[PDB]
Amino acid sequence: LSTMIGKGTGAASFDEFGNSKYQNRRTMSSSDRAMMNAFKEITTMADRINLPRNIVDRTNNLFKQVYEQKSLKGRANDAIASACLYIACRQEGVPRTFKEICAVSRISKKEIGRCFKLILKALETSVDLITTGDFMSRFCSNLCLPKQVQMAATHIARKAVELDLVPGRSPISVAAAAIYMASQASAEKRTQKEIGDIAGVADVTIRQSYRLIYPRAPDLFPTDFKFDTPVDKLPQL
Amino acid sequence: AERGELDLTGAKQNTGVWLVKVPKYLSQQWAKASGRGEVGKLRIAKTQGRTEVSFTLNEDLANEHPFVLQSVGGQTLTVFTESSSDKLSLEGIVVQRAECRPAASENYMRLKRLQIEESSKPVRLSQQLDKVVTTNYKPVANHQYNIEYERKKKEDGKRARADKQHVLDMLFSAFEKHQYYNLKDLVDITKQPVVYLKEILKEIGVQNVKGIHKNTWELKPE
Amino acid sequence: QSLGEPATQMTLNKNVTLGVPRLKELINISKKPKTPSLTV
Amino acid sequence: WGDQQARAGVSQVLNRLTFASTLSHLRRLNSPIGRKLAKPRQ
DNA sequence: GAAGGGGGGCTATAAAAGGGGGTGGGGGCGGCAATTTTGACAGCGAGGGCCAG
RNA sequence: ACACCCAGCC
DNA sequence: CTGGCCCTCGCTGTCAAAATTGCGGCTGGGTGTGCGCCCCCACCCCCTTTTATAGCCCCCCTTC
Repeated sequence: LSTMIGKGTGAASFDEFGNSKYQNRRTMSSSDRAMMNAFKEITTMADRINLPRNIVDRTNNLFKQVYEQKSLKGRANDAIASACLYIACRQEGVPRTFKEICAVSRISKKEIGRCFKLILKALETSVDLITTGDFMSRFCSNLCLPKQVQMAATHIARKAVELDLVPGRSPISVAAAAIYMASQASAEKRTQKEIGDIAGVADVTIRQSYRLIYPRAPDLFPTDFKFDTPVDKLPQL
Repeated sequence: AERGELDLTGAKQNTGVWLVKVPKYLSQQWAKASGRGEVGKLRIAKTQGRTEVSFTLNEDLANEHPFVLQSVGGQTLTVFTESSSDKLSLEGIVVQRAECRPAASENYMRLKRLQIEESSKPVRLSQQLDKVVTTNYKPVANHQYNIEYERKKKEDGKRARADKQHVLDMLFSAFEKHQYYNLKDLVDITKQPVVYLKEILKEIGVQNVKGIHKNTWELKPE
Repeated sequence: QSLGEPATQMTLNKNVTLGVPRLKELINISKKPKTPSLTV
Repeated sequence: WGDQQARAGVSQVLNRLTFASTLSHLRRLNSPIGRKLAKPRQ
């Protein structure tokens, strides 16, 4: 409960030498100012990847809960904010990869991961496991691929995960391999560099995921899909 | 005889020179000649009661410019010279002013259009993208500057705690070098842990309050 | 009310000021008039 | 019109009661004179 | 000199040692238009002192 | 609330 | 003691400028919105070692 002092209007407002005798001496707490700095940084972070305002509100809620619960005083507020943004994105059913939140933060993957682990421990809550499906609409749309390719990639990644073709591979890597090996089946083609730089995976990760997913090529595609390229014409790395 | 003296032999001789204003195309053509020696000729005819002046362009340079004379008494126009030897001399005084105009009227507007088009080559206006840009904010495990800073920090390492005598030796060199000091610069020079520096400085040094910037430490034992 | 009701119908503007401006001129002091005159 | 002593009413909700109303609103001019001073109104 | 390949580091946990360094939390230093009021100025009065009376 | 427009009747 | 004259000075009227308050009456819509620097003091994290585990990824090597 505080109010500001406006700009000077006349001679009485000013002092002998070019300065106003009343100034904006705010009475904010260190705590309120530090958490307002953090909300302002969260909004800047979220607008970088065009997150909707509801995710920002959820992130603010999680940040306030962590900052009142007071168990992570030693970690930078910007790392706690990044981890909160990751948790909020994951809770809404639209998760972002750790490297995606890293790209819009000064905080590394190491540090945001540790803060995420510690926030989950502190709040005594849990989050759903990411499926190679949620990371599909974005990783595709950004690569500019048709809608039939959306369905092909979603179905094929889901089927590959379902029958346990790929042991222990991260969902990002399986999703990216699905995008690669569903893109060549259509007219629109995408090289390794684009998919790697747009999904965060290295060339060696996508190459060995491709070589693992290749042998079960025809049984994994959807039945009703236009084979612009023959199944046997996919190039093996 | 002096460096700043202006030589006035030209004025004493009353040498009269001609000031001519020419468009850009003629000057550009003359420059393109690479100083071959000749670029054109000038024809001056005098009738019983009138004077005609014109410039004939060289046929080789291309692969009739009438001249108009103006008043001279409005201003005193002269010219001086400055050389690499810092010697100032006056070549002379302008006796007549000349204006060069193109004979062509309608077709010369095409050359004006070409000149305007050339002048509008480097001006920039915003473009339009068919597809939204997605190459930015690309996911990455860590930023380049961050990993560079950690590599530097782990190559250099932490500043190692030393014995009292050797840090005191740096302190001695310090207040031999300069009377007053700032805590940060002392830390940088000594390359010692900040708590250990404060512990070894409080025993001998004292903090003096100043009304100008901030309170600071004093290296003098007394 | 009886003196203010005609005021709503009168218009604005030798020149002699009349109408609402003269009513303002009259009900105030107005130490400086608008169009002084003397009917001598 | 400025940062969040500035002009107000520069932007208005488009009038969608009639097509003539929309056209008239899209072709409007405003004078910043305060709302006194009969000369600019003429 | 681009592409694929191999070797090796990075990532998470686990206890513990001691201390440096990073991070927060203090934390003090830093528009018309008539009215109203007040002042600034130009001026003027009566009286003092001087000289005379 | 608060603010700003627009509009109706004189 | 009495009277004529010019002086510093006290007081006044007069002009001027800064400062001041109000500016019709009802009504109906809609639409938007809510420090700051630099320093000093406590507290926590990482520095390091160990080892298992595996996917991921950088770097160097090699191929043609």
